[PDB]
Amino acid sequence: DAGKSDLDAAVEATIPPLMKAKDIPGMAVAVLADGKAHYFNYGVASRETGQPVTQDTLFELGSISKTFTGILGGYALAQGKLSLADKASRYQPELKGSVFDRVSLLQLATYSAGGLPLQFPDAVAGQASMLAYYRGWKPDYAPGERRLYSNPSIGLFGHLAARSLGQPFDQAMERGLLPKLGLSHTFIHVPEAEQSRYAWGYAGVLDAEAYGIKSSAADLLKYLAINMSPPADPALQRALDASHAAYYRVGDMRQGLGWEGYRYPISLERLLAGNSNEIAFQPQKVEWLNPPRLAEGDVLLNKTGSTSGFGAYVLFVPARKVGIVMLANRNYPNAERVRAAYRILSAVDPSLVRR
Ligand SMILES: [Cl-]
Repeated sequence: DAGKSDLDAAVEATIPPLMKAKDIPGMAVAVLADGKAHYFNYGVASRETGQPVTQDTLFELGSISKTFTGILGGYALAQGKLSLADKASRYQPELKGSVFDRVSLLQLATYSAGGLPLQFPDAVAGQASMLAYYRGWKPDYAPGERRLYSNPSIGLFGHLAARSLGQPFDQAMERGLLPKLGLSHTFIHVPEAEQSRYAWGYAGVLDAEAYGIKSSAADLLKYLAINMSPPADPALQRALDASHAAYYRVGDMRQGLGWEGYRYPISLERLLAGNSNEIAFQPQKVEWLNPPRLAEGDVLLNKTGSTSGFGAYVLFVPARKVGIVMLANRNYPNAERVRAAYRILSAVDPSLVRR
């Protein structure tokens, strides 16, 4: 009962002040701890209608979509349909003859192919211009030398993973992986029957792979629970493990497939640094791990996600069986997401305040 009281106080001390400071219209917060889900809902899904936020309200997840894409790539790996060390052009003949004869799937997944940019140039408006862009791309760095956070990079990874499974990505995701995970309120395209619970935001080549998932706080908390306590299917267990593994380090940050991890307990300063614009928008030197590490020691895994009108954050700590979901319909600074989540996590885990 002491832990639940602490959790309640931490949410009350963090979320209302954040929403007031940043004029956030609505937030759904969900915390998993001690085997119980706790939901904290604030404000409105729409300023125009006054519809209240609930744990079933759908929000845009932005780049948290990249963690789903990483698990899909892990699933193709688990089924022997791809290998992370394979060259990208092996999975798309139209890429043969380009630099992607020399870039690995692992490099695409981890934004380290050689300087693929944050977003596609506007010259890319569909499949044919997308292929022409990749075929004509000239790297700024040798493969594996620098991390530059990139939608074209992990987007191509997800596209090729879907090809290895014999399906368009949207089909492999919405009609393959999400049903296998049991997520019935997680979507690339929000169906007509759920539009009434779809929040409004306040301020698309490979968009599904890179930023297109929508979900509720309840479904995303179930997703975190699945990431910590995997379902029975062995291919899914291996897919989840592959997405969580550490392939390289950037300082304290451990790059997975979509997921980003930290040895735990971790200080707030290091978690802020790892989620900073500096690390996102500048090329970073990395230290590759051989082999990749699925850590025995404690790890915290997280991901920020944003769109024009939405701001989301998730984190979980498998050893503690704690997950935190924060979904908002305004794109407010990532550092404030991390700070709030850290205060909530500190109230649930005494090993953290003790530092
Ligand atoms: Cl949609």
